[PDB]
Amino acid sequence: QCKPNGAKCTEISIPPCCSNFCLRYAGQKSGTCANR
Repeated sequence: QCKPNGAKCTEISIPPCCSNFCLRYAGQKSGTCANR
């Protein structure tokens, strides 16, 4: 309802995602809001 599914995450940026995930991990510099 708030997730874009197919977006990117970063150390300084993150999408809303109410059901999906944000791959803003400590070992990543470009994640992705997607469904689990």
